[PDB]
Amino acid sequence: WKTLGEIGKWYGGGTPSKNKIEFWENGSIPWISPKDMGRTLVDSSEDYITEEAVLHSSTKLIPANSIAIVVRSSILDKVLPSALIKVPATLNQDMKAVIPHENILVKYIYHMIGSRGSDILRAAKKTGGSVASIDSKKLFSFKIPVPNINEQ
Amino acid sequence: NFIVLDKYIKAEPTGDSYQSESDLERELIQDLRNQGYEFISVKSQSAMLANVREQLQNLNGVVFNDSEWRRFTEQYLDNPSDGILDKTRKIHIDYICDFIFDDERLENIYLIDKKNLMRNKVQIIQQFENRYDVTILVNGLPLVQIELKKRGVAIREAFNQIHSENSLFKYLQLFVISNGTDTRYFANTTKRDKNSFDFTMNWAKSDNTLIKDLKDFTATCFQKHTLLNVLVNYSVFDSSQTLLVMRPYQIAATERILWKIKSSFTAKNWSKPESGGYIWHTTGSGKTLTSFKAARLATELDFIDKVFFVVDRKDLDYQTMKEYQRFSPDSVNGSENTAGLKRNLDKDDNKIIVTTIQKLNNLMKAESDLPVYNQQVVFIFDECHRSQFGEAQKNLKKKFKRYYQFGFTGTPIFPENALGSETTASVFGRELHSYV
Amino acid sequence: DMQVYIANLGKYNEGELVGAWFTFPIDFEEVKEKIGLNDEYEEYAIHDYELPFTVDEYTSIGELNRLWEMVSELPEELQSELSALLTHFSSIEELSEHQEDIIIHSDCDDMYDVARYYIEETGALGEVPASLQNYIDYQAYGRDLDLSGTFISTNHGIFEIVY
Repeated sequence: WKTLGEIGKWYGGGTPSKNKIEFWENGSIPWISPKDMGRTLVDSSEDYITEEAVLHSSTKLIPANSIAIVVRSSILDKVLPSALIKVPATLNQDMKAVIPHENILVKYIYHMIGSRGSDILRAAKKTGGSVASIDSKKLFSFKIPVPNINEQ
Repeated sequence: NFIVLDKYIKAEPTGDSYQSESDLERELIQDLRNQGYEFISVKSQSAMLANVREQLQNLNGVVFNDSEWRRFTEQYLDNPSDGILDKTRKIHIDYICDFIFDDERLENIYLIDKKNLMRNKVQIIQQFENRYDVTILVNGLPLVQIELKKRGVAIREAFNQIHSENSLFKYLQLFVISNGTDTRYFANTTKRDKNSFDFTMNWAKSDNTLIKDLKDFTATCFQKHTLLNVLVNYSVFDSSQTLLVMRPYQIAATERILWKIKSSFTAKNWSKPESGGYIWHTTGSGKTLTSFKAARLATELDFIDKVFFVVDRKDLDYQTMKEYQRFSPDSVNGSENTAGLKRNLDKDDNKIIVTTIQKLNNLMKAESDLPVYNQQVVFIFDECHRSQFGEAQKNLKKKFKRYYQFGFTGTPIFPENALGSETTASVFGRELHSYV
Repeated sequence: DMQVYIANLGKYNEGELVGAWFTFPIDFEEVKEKIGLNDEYEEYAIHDYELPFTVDEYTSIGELNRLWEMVSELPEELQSELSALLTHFSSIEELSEHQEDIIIHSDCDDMYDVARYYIEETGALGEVPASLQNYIDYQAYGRDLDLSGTFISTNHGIFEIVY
């Protein structure tokens, strides 16, 4: 029984300004917004944001086998999005990315969260009736089955 | 020259035994007409308003018809929808009406001329239509109400006895209560226990010589410049709202300060240890109020450019600033740093600057020949030369020259209590005015 | 810049009061030898300061060095408006507990633009038809976002304390 995030240190987010033209106009990092989300096997994004723009982004460069997951107001009614992301990308405040580590297969985390979506929409369900949603705590503090290695 | 007197004038009884209520009225009218006043006869209410549209003519130099006087009477001067508080505000804050003529030009009708106050014409009237009343009526408006009593009505119960039409008697700022042997004065605060004779004021001479009778009180205070300065330049309409009148020793110390400035500027003096001076008013004073009137009358005095009321911070730059924001409109922060204090030295029209001495030393030990040097600058300290001879002061004697360095002390370091620092022998020079 | 004027408990009469400026971190002994003593160890009279927050005149210097770590930990847009965040929180430690919850709108400057961001950019309520896109009230939705959550307005952008 594994608490979430103990599989691997997941990362928060990060966003530049939109008044900064040189940090938004060009570049090559996939800038993942939640309107790009809802898709599976994400290879690129709508915005190819600047590689210099990480200077004022608070974003973290994530590896090429990660999972992307939103935390802002698509849920409280329905099933949460979840994506295999294949490129090192950066995402805004409106979502998060999880990277696993060494105990697993990454598709098992992906489909385990996809299976447990019907309960982790409930796990930190309300958190007020605002735009706010499932927090870091009860998203983080859920325990999942992790079996013997060959049955991943 | 001054307002609070230095010489004891001759006080003699001219009885007229003070068990009456009419002989002291006659004596008071005689003394005021000896002091060059004008007694008219208005046994009515409307003709008093007819006096206003003639005495205000000399003060403003322009001519109303009846039709403009309708507008000026009902919209500005004699609003029925106003009481005592807004009318007092009209006396002290909004004393100018931007009036539109029937010839269609905007001209500024004054009420009390505050710059050159010799033009402000006074008159005297008495009661008409309660008790007995004499009224000094300035420029058509009734301002000072002398109310007279007898010896059987003691000074404590003198106020305690009695506290549209008429609405014109809501311009009264003072109520000089007297009987024939004691005389007290105050402003529009009418509580029983608290606003008794303790909150009212004994007018006095310079140091301690209190005044009780009428004839000496009339010879001292009811001069034109003296009583008009007590009405105008030395009363604060606090935004409580409450009118506050200064103590006579406060006014005397302020006058010595400002006349020292006026006599030092005309003889090209600055940076001298005799060009300064210091005040000892210990406590129970409202040193905030005295320092505020000193700084505020310094700012308009046109000889200077900057006034630094500057203390040492132990929650004082939040406290006294809160006091000066109580005297509502204008005082510039020295908060919060030596970056923006320079912006305050750039700005003007609100020339009172309240900073700490530590931010001043942080400015003066660096920042390379500030451009606010050559201007005439008045310092008002606290913990003055009778409390320190500090390293900031010798930094100041190094850098600045065109300064008038005054200060206040709570307990002076005399030779009698010289345990802490030196005396005042080469910093502020002479003592100016004290109270104990 | 983020400094104090800390001397001295000796000389209560403060005759030529001393002790000018000390940035962070602070030694006890270096300041004590800078300002002297009153033949014993009673010092750190915090008279004047220049800090983004408020501190009392009896605070130990170790608490100042404790607070300086958490103040210097934060980014500059937080450090520019620490009192504005203190208008909702109560301490720098409590701010350090929730230092990632605060969302910063550098782009948005008023509640109309905050509503326009949440609707047009994010699509928090759903898709926006283009013929509907002009006929959407933003002021009433901005007032209800104000009365639902907790928004604070500063010079730079809008700080949003989320739960």
